[PDB]
Amino acid sequence: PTVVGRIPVLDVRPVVQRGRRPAKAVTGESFEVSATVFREGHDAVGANVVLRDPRGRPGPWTPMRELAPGTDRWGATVTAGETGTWSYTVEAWGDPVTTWRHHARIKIPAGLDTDLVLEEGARLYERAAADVPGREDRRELLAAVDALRDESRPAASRLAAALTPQVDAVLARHPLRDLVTSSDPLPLLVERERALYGAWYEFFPRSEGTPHTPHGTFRTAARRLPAIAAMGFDVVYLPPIHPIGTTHRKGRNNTLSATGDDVGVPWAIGSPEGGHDSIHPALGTLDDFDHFVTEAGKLGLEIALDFALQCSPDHPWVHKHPEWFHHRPDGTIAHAENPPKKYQDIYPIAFDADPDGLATETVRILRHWMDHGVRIFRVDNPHTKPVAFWERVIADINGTDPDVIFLAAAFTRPAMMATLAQIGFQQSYTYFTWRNTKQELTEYLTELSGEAASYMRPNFFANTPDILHAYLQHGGRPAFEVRAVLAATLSPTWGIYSGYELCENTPLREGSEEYLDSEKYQLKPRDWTRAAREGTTIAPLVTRLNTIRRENPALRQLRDLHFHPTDKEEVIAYSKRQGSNTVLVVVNLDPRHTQEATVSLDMPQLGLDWHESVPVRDELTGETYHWGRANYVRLEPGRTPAHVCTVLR
Amino acid sequence: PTVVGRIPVLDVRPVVQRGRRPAKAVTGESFEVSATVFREGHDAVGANVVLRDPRGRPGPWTPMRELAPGTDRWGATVTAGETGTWSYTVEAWGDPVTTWRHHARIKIPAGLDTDLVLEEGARLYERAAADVPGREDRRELLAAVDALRDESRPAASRLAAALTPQVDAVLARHPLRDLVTSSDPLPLLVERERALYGAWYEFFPRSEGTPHTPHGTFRTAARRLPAIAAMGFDVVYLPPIHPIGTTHRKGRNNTLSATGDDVGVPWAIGSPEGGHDSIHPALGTLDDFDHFVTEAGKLGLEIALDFALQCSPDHPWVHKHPEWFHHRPDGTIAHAENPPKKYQDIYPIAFDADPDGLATETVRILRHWMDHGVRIFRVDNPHTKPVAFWERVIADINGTDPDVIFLAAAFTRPAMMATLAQIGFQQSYTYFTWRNTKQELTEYLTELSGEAASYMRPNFFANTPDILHAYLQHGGRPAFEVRAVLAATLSPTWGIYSGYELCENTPLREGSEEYLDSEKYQLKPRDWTRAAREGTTIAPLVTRLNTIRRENPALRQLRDLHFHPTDKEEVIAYSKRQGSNTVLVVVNLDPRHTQEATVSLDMPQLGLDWHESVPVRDELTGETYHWGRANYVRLEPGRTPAHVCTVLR
Ligand SMILES: OC[C@H]1O[C@H](O[C@H]2[C@H](O)[C@@H](O)[C@@H](O[C@H]3[C@H](O)[C@@H](O)[C@@H](O[C@H]4[C@H](O)[C@@H](O)[C@@H](O[C@H]5[C@H](O)[C@@H](O)[C@@H](O[C@H]6[C@H](O)[C@@H](O)[C@@H](O[C@H]7[C@H](O)[C@@H](O)[C@@H](O[C@H]8[C@H](O)[C@@H](O)[C@@H](O)O[C@@H]8CO)O[C@@H]7CO)O[C@@H]6CO)O[C@@H]5CO)O[C@@H]4CO)O[C@@H]3CO)O[C@@H]2CO)[C@H](O)[C@@H](O)[C@@H]1O
Ligand SMILES: OC[C@H]1O[C@H](O[C@H]2[C@H](O)[C@@H](O)[C@@H](O[C@H]3[C@H](O)[C@@H](O)[C@@H](O[C@H]4[C@H](O)[C@@H](O)[C@@H](O[C@H]5[C@H](O)[C@@H](O)[C@@H](O[C@H]6[C@H](O)[C@@H](O)[C@@H](O[C@H]7[C@H](O)[C@@H](O)[C@@H](O[C@H]8[C@H](O)[C@@H](O)[C@@H](O)O[C@@H]8CO)O[C@@H]7CO)O[C@@H]6CO)O[C@@H]5CO)O[C@@H]4CO)O[C@@H]3CO)O[C@@H]2CO)[C@H](O)[C@@H](O)[C@@H]1O
Ligand SMILES: OC[C@H]1O[C@H](O[C@H]2[C@H](O)[C@@H](O)[C@@H](O[C@H]3[C@H](O)[C@@H](O)[C@@H](O[C@H]4[C@H](O)[C@@H](O)[C@@H](O[C@H]5[C@H](O)[C@@H](O)[C@@H](O)O[C@@H]5CO)O[C@@H]4CO)O[C@@H]3CO)O[C@@H]2CO)[C@H](O)[C@@H](O)[C@@H]1O
Ligand SMILES: OC[C@H]1O[C@H](O[C@H]2[C@H](O)[C@@H](O)[C@@H](O[C@H]3[C@H](O)[C@@H](O)[C@@H](O[C@H]4[C@H](O)[C@@H](O)[C@@H](O[C@H]5[C@H](O)[C@@H](O)[C@@H](O)O[C@@H]5CO)O[C@@H]4CO)O[C@@H]3CO)O[C@@H]2CO)[C@H](O)[C@@H](O)[C@@H]1O
Repeated sequence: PTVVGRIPVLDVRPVVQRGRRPAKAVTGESFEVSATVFREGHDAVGANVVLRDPRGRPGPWTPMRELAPGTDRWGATVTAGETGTWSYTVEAWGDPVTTWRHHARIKIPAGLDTDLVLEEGARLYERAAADVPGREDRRELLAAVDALRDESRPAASRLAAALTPQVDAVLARHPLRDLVTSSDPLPLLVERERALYGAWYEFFPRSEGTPHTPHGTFRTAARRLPAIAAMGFDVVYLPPIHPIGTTHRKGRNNTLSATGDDVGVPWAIGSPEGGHDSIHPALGTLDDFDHFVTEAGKLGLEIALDFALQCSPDHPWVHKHPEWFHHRPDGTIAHAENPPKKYQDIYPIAFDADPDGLATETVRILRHWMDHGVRIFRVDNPHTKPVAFWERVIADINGTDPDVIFLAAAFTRPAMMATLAQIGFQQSYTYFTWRNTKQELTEYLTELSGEAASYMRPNFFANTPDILHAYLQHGGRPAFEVRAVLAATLSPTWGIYSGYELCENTPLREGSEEYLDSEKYQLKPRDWTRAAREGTTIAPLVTRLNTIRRENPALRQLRDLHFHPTDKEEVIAYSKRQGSNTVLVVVNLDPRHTQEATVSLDMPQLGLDWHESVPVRDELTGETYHWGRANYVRLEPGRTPAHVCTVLR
Repeated sequence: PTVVGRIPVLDVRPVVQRGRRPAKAVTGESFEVSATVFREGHDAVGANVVLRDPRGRPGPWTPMRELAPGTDRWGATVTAGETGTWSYTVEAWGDPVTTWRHHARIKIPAGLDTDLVLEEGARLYERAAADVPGREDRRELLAAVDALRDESRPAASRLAAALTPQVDAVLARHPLRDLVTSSDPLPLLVERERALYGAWYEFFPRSEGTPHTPHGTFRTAARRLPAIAAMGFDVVYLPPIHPIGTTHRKGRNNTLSATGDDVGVPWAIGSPEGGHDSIHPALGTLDDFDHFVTEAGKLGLEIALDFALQCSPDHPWVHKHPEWFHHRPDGTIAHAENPPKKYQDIYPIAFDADPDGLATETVRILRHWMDHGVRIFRVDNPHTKPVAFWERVIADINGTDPDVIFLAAAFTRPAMMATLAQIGFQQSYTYFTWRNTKQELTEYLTELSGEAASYMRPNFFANTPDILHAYLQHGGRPAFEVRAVLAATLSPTWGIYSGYELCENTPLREGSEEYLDSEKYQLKPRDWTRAAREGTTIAPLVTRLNTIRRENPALRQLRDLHFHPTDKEEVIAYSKRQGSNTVLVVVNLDPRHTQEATVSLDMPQLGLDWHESVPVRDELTGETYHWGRANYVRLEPGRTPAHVCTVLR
């Protein structure tokens, strides 16, 4: 054998860990398959992509084209259908017909060996007619052959009866392919839509209580579901819903000692009342939780539970499974860390005494919540448990229930982030919150929509309970408006944590990214009705952004994204496309000062002529503009954070 | 079974075609094995490279280090030994001792759990002690244990007894590795020194004739070998030495019809007198060729024959193997093309009718010349024959005779260039002659000495019989000096085509890269004795450059190469190192004007202090300067084309 085939087809992308892990897509998503294709000598090559479904059935005729001249890099867009494990192949081939046309264009006019050239022609077109399975098509070609060999017609007459648009059509569909050479198949995992596209809202059920009973239940917190659905959200992420430990319970504002009333941190999971398969008694029963899930579902909301593989000192596991913890010479267990942060209320799990026991128990727990309608898990600190443990766990869960989605909350270095996504995590948190300037956003979104999109699906939370960026702190409401526009338009999945709507931005101290009086360590009742009444919420903008995403397919995908130059540091501009839907966004990143700029659009990228003018509608205002290659914009913080425009087609 | 191991070790490099083709090296050559290595949580990792020889014998302990902070990318240098197929593997592991130290360096001056910390170290050093081979080493580790355990001593002195330089050495040589995890082995092909390092000289034997017999023989051409070996060359590249066709034979200066005594083009191989297994009858007999080869060897020169797989119309193959050519509808064979260069004197070979017979015959022809001591083949136009043909042919020949070296004369696009080298070509012609400015040289050499060094070895011909670059046309002798120093010092393999010495630079016409009165179409007698008598030759400089190369191991390798800044655009600087040998080179690229500039060196990159001084010797002159951080140079065309300095230590 030989590594290289007759016509070289090499370095097929996408590829993840050299073929050992699947590339990713979701139902309905288009992406580029590419390859290096070329041949010996000067004759033309062609190439096509053969995408195959889980039962092995090939997709449609999908020809490729060289992506830039002289590079020998070929590409074509493919689209994924039903969920499951697909494969894709690039077929490369000599294209004698393009070759002969190239020569027949020059030699026939300038006079050289004409009878010979046309007869070389007729034999190609005759070989073309055999592989063609339709009879009306086949006759269209045998007409060109007889016209090529008809020596009573002059030279340019016999030539041009082979170069009609009528014949182009047949050969564009069934071309003559020499020396078909095939790459080895690469794997593609196609998952459900929600893996890539959705809006997420995080809240603490315990905060939504009553005057007589401050600690909310599932029954009381259900009253927020209608409002969350009215904002356009699809997923509700709940922090841990299990009993909370008492030993070393943290107090308000992350203090070491709890008072009597203090509720502790949901992440300090476990007490005598139960562990990860239990409900905090103050939240209600498993029955109340089913009713919450049922109400959520009737409003089009899925529930995502936090899975945090750690324990308070009171978790049953501490006595039932001591071997799942590292003990020091004196018997004690070191509390968890993530420096310079210390988690004095919890123990980390050790995996090397009993990995099998731990995988078995973990998938048992997940299967429990899956039985009760939870098909999404937000996995806490996955980067502090082994990578292979998650690879096993996710493989096991998806083996039986491929619809389950796991989101890696991996705020960590790039290698681990990438690796977690590559071993099966459906979505990932990202560096979004720490990308605020134009350069930062452009660089990073260029990275996420590029190569990374074959293994990572980003979830852009503009805030979290642990992340209030200095941009939001210093810039106030105009800043919240900017980051929501940015989050919802740059990623097909975005989210907020309750209170973002109210522009809560008081930090614990200057230089921190923690909230003052954080909800992690206390009940936090909010006057939602008063904020609506007095207009001190951005819930309308949030609602509007989700409607725009729901109405424009371009915003429900990731990979088609392009940045257009403006002439101000503070004004950034980008576009996204999907079929006939084009969305064009311009954002002022200055939350204190009005900016005016000229956005110089890159018209070929919008599928347009440079000299063209096209109507757009700002979906944030309903106002219509006429824009082309060079457009004045004026953006005033408070009043207009951005223009979010559809191209009227 | 998980793809990912316990301690992730990922994306091991070098790698060629995803592990389906070997990376390359030569005996004595050092290169970097790298990998992405990290683990879950905050604890430290270590890693090492296990290079295995062709019998499986592992190499020495070879620990890696993180190459830049926060990247998780680790590397170490390895050195290839005897020839054959080797393998390499990266081992990654938990480094508990480093982890304990970082925790203890903090927790002991604090006072936080000191008896408990020091017992944890004692127990680690106990484990470390068990795995050590040496008696003296195990005693040193068990001493540090008792010092850690001695509760009557203060905390800082118990710890200090485990942090000594004496213990550090033991553990760096024999460390305690948790959870050892291995990459899958990658293949390395190790070839003879000559594949990477050597000086090449091309000449046409027929031009070394007599007054009474103008057409040179192998007997007369042997008398040119001593001057070639005195110039310090290692290889003699001869154009095709076979009989030459008469049908469509070309005349002088590439005209279509030859006169009665025109000698034709050597590459138009074949007459009734023989094919690629025969000697041109004007060159002598097979026996004369053996005498020639022997005379070459006696002077330390190896012979490289041109292998051009093509035919004159009079080549026996035309009638014997008709299926080895492409025939038009009238039975005529179209002459070869490489547009706009027409080759009217030859036919190209077609490969898809009888590939087995073509391969069989090609290896037979190659084996014939190998029986007569030809161990190197300069393969003409490899990019016009199928890639898989050369893969097959090279695999065949190297399977019995691994010392045979194939050099790819592929002046073509990047993707084919690279692919040829990756499928087995030991050496590759390059874009060197079209890289004349500082920006061009730096960019290209950065490319050739980085990632492509794992599959391609460059041969820098400053000229060929097809390439007289304008730099040399417009530059005169000073330009010949510049390009010779550049070629000899930037690649461990370089060469020249005869006449380069004499500063032959008249082109066929303005804007061509062909020689006037090109030696391809005529006898080109050269009065070597006269040019030496008169000094109209750079043979002294050539001798000197090769001698410098023979005495500085830095110039006999490719991959260690760094460029240092200068403030003139016309002056380029670079260093190369190998063990304790370091060669600094500064070249004036201006052939017409005298140039002065400040060379600002990158002193860390030479293994030196920023505030350091170092004695250098320009080996071109014998002069000695004292250079440091910033250095004045004055380079005068004619007198001083460059400085080629060594570092005296
Ligand atoms: O009851 C228990 C418990 O409950 C709660 O706690 C829980 C939380 O509620 C829960 O959500 C969860 O949160 C924790 C989370 O899981 C942890 O991972 C942890 O994350 C935080 C980090 O600890 C913290 O440091 C920070 O980190 C982020 C940085 O601040 C950002 O700036 C950002 O940094 C990344 C860069 O953006 C990115 O570019 C890349 O950087 C690389 C560079 O590009 C590259 O050049 C190179 O840099 C070099 C330089 O070039 C060189 O010159 C020189 O300076 O070195 C550098 C590098 O050393 O390399 C760079 C890579 O290193 O990557 C950067 C990533 O490092 O992102 C950082 C990470 O996202 O914020 C994190 C998020 O908050 O802590 C979370 C909070 O606890 O789990 C908790 C436990 O269950 C309560 O809160 C508790 O009180 C309670 O006890
Ligand atoms: O008896 C028979 C016969 O005998 C003799 O002939 C024989 C000879 O004696 C023998 O030695 C042998 O020689 C021939 C050789 O084998 C042939 O291949 C042929 O080679 C010559 C070429 O025909 C000729 O064109 C030329 O080519 C070189 C260029 O001049 C250089 O400029 C250089 O170009 C390369 C670039 O340097 C490099 O960067 C790369 O460029 C790519 C870019 O990097 C990339 O960005 C992209 O560019 C885009 C741009 O982005 C875009 O904006 C826009 O501009 O488009 C471009 C792309 O179009 O892509 C670029 C390309 O992919 O590659 C460039 C080249 O591809 O290098 C060129 C090649 O090295 O010189 C060649 C060397 O001579 O001809 C030789 C001579 O015949 O075999 C002969 C046959 O046996 C006698 O001589 C005969 O008379 C006799 O009949
Ligand atoms: O298209 C979306 C846009 O629609 C509406 O804009 C209209 C404007 O309200 C209206 O005034 C008009 O725009 C005129 C503008 O009135 C006029 O003054 C002139 O603008 C000048 C600035 O006055 C001048 O300071 C300077 O400003 C920038 C410059 O743009 C920038 O390129 C760089 O050089 O810095 C300068 C200083 O910061 O130059 C500009 C012109 O380049 O010309 C404008 C041309 O139209 O008409 C607009 C509709 O066509 C909405 O009001 C607005 O909110 C929406 O964004
Ligand atoms: O190191 C290799 C070098 O060694 C020997 O050079 C020595 C000289 O022979 C010796 O005279 C001395 O050099 C003096 C120089 O004579 C003196 O004129 C001065 O040079 C000035 C220039 O006059 C001035 O035009 C300017 O030149 C450059 C500048 O360097 C550059 O950075 C940029 O700004 O462009 C300018 C315009 O061309 O500045 C320089 C000084 O920076 O000072 C020199 C100080 O050394 O010492 C030399 C070192 O030993 C050999 O003789 C010589 O052949 C070798 O090349």
